[PDB]
Amino acid sequence: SGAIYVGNYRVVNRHLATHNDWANLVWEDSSRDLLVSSTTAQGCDTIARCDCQTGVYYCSSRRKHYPVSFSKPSLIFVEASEYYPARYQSHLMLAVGHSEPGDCGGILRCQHGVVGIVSTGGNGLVGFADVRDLLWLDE
Ligand SMILES: COc1ncccc1CC(=O)N1CCC[C@H](C(N)=O)C1
Ligand SMILES: [Zn+2]
Repeated sequence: SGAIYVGNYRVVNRHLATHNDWANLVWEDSSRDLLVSSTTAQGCDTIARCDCQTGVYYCSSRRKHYPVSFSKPSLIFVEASEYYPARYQSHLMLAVGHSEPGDCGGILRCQHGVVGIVSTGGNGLVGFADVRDLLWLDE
């Protein structure tokens, strides 16, 4: 699990969104596994506005942060699950590293800020949903 808190916005994995997230829906994209909901309290996470291909992610299944090299956001084929049938997920970045389903929501960060959140895994590859192109999260 895990979310990004910025301004009056909360960003979560779309497959993990709650009834309160859907009741205060701002934007959601199934193709991206992303959902943004509105909040009463103000968030203070910083979003990165860059094209860094290195960073650090939080892995709840090991209680560890890991440095990773990751690909640029792209259309990557994602196997079927209880949440989605087999599809291409857009704005996806892959890295060689450990992940388990419950690690979805863990933040990926560079020197500039929050890059995205864990959203896929398997075969020793972890996939992160990019958020750097969502310029509106800051206004
Ligand atoms: C980080 O997740 C994993 N890591 C290792 C093994 C397995 C996983 C689970 C995983 O990839 N997904 C399940 C939940 C929805 C996902 C999606 N965006 O379509 C796919
Ligand atoms: Zn950066």
